[PDB]
Amino acid sequence: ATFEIVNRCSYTVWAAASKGDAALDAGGRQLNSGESWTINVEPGTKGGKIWARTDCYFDDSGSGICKTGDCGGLLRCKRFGRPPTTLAEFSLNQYGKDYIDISNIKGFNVPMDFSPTTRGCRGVRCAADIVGQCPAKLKAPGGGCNDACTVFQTSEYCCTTGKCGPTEYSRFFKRLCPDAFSYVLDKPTTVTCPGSSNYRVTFCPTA
Repeated sequence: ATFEIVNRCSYTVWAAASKGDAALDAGGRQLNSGESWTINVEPGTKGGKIWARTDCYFDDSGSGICKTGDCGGLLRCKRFGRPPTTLAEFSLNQYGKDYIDISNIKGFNVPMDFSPTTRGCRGVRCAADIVGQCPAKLKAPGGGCNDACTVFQTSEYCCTTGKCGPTEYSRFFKRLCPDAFSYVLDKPTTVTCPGSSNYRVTFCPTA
């Protein structure tokens, strides 16, 4: 499946793509403002994610640090990134179908649209200014808006027992972005697409 990742933000981002224990495609690449990077993701990929990382420094071997979404200091991500990270999440060819969503469960750094480029389903988007409006206690001094699990490490925010409810913090993300997951048991905003669809992830789709 092809995912065209487009950076419409006015700042550089370093895109990242991983299924948690492996890179997808090259796993990561710099995207200056306006640049598009097309990756290939193997059919059947389950629990894949794409995100942006901000304010990265890498040396000549691809080792360094990002202020958001850092994936163990690598340019080419092999593992998931450090919160806060707005997440494009997908499982492809799962019994005939693809499933996509956007999640704020690991916080928010960059606004995102995640849409099919082929027929048969709608895209999802979380493009509101969550960083500017972020509650004081969730603001990440590094940049971005942390989820409450990351900040407070409770059973209730992290949904550790499988039995949690919405919270004042989850409701803030859900208010600004109704179409993204705001906590682990949120009512699903997953979109079912035809198996083997292709997609585009656009950072800052409205700015």
